[PDB]
Amino acid sequence: VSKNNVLPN
Amino acid sequence: KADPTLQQKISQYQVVGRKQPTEAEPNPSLFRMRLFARNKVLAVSKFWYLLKKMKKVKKSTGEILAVNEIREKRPTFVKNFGVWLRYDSRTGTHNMYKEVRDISQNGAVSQLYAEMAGRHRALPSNIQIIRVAEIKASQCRRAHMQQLFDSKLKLPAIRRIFPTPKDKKSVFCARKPTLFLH
Amino acid sequence: VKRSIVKKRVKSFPRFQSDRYKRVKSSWRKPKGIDCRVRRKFKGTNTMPNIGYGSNKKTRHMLPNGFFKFLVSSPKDIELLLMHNTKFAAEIAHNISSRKRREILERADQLNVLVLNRSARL
Amino acid sequence: TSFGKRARTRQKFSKGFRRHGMPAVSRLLVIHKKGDYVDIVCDPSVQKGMPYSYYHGRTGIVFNVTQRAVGVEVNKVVGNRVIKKRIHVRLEHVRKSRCNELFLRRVKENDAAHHEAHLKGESIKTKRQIPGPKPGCFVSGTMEVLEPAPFVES
Amino acid sequence: AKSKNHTNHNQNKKAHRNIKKPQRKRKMSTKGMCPKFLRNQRACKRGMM
Amino acid sequence: RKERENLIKLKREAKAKGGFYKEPEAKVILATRIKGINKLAPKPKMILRLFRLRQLHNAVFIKVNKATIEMLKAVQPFITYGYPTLKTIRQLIYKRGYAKVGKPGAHSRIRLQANDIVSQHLGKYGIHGVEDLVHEIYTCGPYFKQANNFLWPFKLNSPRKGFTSKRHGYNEPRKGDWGNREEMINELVQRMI
Amino acid sequence: GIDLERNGRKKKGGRRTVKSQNPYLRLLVKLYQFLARRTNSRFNAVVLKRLMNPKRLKAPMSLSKLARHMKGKEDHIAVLVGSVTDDIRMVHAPKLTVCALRFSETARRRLEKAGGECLTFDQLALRRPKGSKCVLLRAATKSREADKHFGAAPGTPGSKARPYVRSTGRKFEKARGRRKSRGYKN
Amino acid sequence: RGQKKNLLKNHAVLCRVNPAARNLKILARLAQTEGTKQRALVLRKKQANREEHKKHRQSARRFAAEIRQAFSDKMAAELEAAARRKAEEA
RNA sequence: AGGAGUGUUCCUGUUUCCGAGCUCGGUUUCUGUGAUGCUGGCUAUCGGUUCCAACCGACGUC
RNA sequence: CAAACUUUAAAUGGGUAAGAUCCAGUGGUUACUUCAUUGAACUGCUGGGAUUAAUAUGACUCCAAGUGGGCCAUUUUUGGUAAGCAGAACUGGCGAUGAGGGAUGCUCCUAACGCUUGGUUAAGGUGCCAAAAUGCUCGCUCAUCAGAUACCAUAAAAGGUGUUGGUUCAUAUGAACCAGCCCUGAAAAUGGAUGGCGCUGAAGCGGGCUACCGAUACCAGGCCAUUGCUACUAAUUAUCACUCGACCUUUUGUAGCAAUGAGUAGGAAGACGUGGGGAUUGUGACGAAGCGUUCGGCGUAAGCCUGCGUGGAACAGUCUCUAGUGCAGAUCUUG
Repeated sequence: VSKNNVLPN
Repeated sequence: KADPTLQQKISQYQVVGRKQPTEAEPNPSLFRMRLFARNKVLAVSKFWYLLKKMKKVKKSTGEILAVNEIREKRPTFVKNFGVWLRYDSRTGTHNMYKEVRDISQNGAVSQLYAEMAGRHRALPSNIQIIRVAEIKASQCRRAHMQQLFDSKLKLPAIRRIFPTPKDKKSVFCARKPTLFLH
Repeated sequence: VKRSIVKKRVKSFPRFQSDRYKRVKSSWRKPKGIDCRVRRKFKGTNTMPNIGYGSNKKTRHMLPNGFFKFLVSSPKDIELLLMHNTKFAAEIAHNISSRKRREILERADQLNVLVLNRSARL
Repeated sequence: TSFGKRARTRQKFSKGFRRHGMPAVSRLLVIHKKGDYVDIVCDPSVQKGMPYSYYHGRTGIVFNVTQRAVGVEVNKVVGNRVIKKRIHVRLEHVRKSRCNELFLRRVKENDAAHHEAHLKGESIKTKRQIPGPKPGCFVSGTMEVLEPAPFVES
Repeated sequence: AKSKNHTNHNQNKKAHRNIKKPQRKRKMSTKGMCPKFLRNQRACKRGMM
Repeated sequence: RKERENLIKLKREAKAKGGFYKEPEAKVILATRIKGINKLAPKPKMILRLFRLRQLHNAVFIKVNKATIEMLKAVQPFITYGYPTLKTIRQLIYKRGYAKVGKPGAHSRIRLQANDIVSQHLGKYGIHGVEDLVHEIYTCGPYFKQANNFLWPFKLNSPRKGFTSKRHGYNEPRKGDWGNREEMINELVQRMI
Repeated sequence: GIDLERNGRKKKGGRRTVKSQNPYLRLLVKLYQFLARRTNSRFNAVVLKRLMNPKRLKAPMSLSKLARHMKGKEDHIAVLVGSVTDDIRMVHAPKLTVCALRFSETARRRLEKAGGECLTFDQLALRRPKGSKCVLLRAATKSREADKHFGAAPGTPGSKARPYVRSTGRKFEKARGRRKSRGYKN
Repeated sequence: RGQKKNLLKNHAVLCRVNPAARNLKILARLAQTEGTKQRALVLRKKQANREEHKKHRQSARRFAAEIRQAFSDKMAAELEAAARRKAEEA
């Protein structure tokens, strides 16, 4: 988890 | 054509500044000082340094009017000089009185910075020559001056090492040289 | 053409320690090693290629003769070098027969076009 | 170290010498219209509404006037950027700035100077002149001859 | 295995590499002004429509 | 010629009185850069960019205010400056004179071969010929700022007989270099051409 | 050996050429860079740049917005370096005279029926080389899904940025941060 | 661009820039030489000075004295101050 | 500086001397922007690929 | 006398302001404010003003890498007997960086690097090694361990009737004090270091004065690349005096002008090469692929082309699509 992305799922 | 190599490039300069006018204090009192230096510029530098010790004045608060060059009157003939000076040793300050002999005051002060550095290791920065008066032969108090005085003085040339003009010089010669000469 | 010809280098740029080891071939590779002397540019070592060494725009790909080579396969492909004969010298290819050389070489002389290979296969 | 609202204040927030006791009444009768410069000096005598220590001695623009306070916009470097920060503060801790007052005088004379030409064709080009080089005159008075000084120990 | 606690070295040099000043704007922003005051600026603006 | 002769007659006349003629202080100076790029504090680095002294052995004509003096205090030991003369100004603009030409962004630096380059750019202000620059710099006219910033800063070669010692001032009796020489920069710069 | 910033040699940020391999768009630019260089009018210089833009700046203007920019100025040719879409909400389409890169086939039917000319950019050159009595327009650039997300980053005090979230409704980013009852509002 | 041509030296390329330069060259050249049109103005202005040199040369030596007197008096006055401090303290 | 050409008609320079009030106009020869000019050796040198000598240089990764 | 005292109080630094986002005059809006068209803020109109100190100068949004062990130097400075020790402040370097000097040295000095022809210097030097002075000119020094160039590769207290000057007293001589060079103080283990040889009318120590030598720095010029600016269609741009001749552009380009050019981690751009697919142009039993080679050539380079020999059956150019696509290293794997 880095940067502004969607939290992965 | 006149040989540059013998002398240092000292020239004597008079300087005159005056502080600076103000609304409190108009028409100030004027100054004057004889100095020795390389140049017309470097005299003014030395003027403001010395005047800073005497009186509450600076280069910013001051104004300079004239830088007159002075020379000898008659530079043809030989004369005695009693130089007064001070310098700064690694301990402290000492006043001296040296006596030098040359055709000019410029020639004396060139000869003195050589002499003073050579003996006392006094740097150019520390020395400040206070006044350079002309002296009569029956006045110099130093023994190395007195031997020279008197007419009919003679000096034999002893051990004649000639500085050959370049091109004259050769690495090998035949004969082996002759130094007593005669 | 034939203008003056100035080269900057005549030496190649051989690969660092191509001399030492036979596994390292002479084809240039930039040394990317952190401690390497060649990339760090000490004196008395292999020179690197810069764009600095680039030859003139007028005289790039120019032969010793004066021409630019334009290499050629069939009899049909020499006709292309008809109006550019002064400018271009034709190199007959690697692969070509003894028969088809002597058709090319003979057709070239009809066209007044120089052929580089000559006495190519006899 | 230690961080508190008033850490290292000591000398900074000291009232002064022989300056103790509360604010005078004439300093408390100053008016501050919004769009006006003010230097934030905090006096420790009043502990109500005193600004943080960093803002002490900072000039800035009045944006608000609360009943018993003055909103001042000051500006503050944070590494890469200035940022305009909005700090309310009690009336006693604000001074009137005097930084603008040459410019405020200047415009009244300067705008009136350009105005009054009209038909003479203005083009005055009104401008301050920085005092550079002086021109020359003759000067004469009483003199003194100085020389350099011999050393004395004392 | 310490190690250095803190440093300001190369921070002024980093900041000055890019110290941006906010662009000036006409008409002052009203965030943090009095609610009583800003009520009467709405009632003011309504009355001239 | 006439103002040179008229300068003498003043300070002869005042000398005949009793007093001394305080001369007019010099309105233009001529800076030259002496120490190079590396190892410079960030305030001295700024000032040298404001004088357009961006590399070694670069001249620039620069005006005398109180402001422009107090800049030069900060830079002194990277700089040798002083007062030009009509010989050295003529020699700079004829021999080494280039001129900057274009919009903000790119100016081109063009050689002064004809007056028509000077004419189109400075024909607002008078200043049609190359010789009218030399007046405007030497006198310091009303349009000095325009005429100076027209000239791309001068690119002088290294002085024929060398420097003495770029550590030390031109003052001091080690005969160094940095600092201001009131007139003697003229003797330097005539070798750097 | 110069004290120069970047020793520039400083580049220009904007696009310097056409990126499309679309041959019609290339020939459009060759026209309008002959016409920009030679004619002197600033209209053609701007149209040249806007032709080279990427897709998100060539954004579609509706027929109903194109009415209301062109409302007082009915006579003038309505230029748009961009596409033109039909507005379905618009009942009676105003006639106009539009130029644009591309009309959708509804908007071409709706203008042409309503008594209303529908030009290409090469036709606009023949009528109006200078751009004399034209109206440049462009659709709003910052009006799309993607540009809602940009700015101050959603969990910072007084931003209006959308978060990147997989799904809508409660159970997704509505608790700690968004309520005062869950830790903090921000 | 073939070459950028020289000012000061050359001649055709010079006299485009400063068109007065042709005549000021002939002024200084002919005023040296014994072509007598301009050489008369030089020798007249030299002798007009040279008489005025002999005019003030009385006052020139008076400036040399005005210096040397003033510092020789200070030279004398300073040494008498050194004499008094030896006497008064002892 | 170099594949030809014609030639100064315009242009700047230097120059013949005629008139107008140091400055401008008209006129004749000469030279530039429009200059490469004369001459010799070799038809093997020049040049190139290889190996060798000499003077100076030259002691992957965390 | 005071880091945890202060009446007073510097330098160097820090804030704000220096007009077109301005100034004044006059009317309106308002639940605010006033005792009150009194104010306040915002607005309409009407004047006044174009850069109102110096100098220089064109000035958001998105996406993402690497990095989060640092070390050194001058000045400031805390712990410590001190440390090539530990911890800070400001700036500059090294790291990421060569070139010339300091004999030799990551950090000192000069000075920052495209390929080069000529000229000039910097720091630093000129007896020989070693390019340039056994140059010129004036002092001091004799060492039975002389001395010899910043950082730097150690020296002190205390002495000297060794010598060279100075300061100040006392009768020619006699004291006292000061500071130059030299000597004493000055002891370590392989054989050894002003870098060496050596040097004493220096080739030593402290000064002068000319010229010279000395960088990839500075200056003018030629070529290569980058960035920026110009100019290119009633398409015969054709060389900026004018005809013929030869090169010359495919604006996803050419031609012209100017300035610029170091680089690890990292980012981006254009090329070179390999195995297959599609399209197209071809080579080959009169000899394809591969291999070898001082026959060679072209390109800055990756690489490409080609003579001769061997070889004996298939291969290549161009535009596109695709990937099990480039090796010196892994105590790599197999031989």
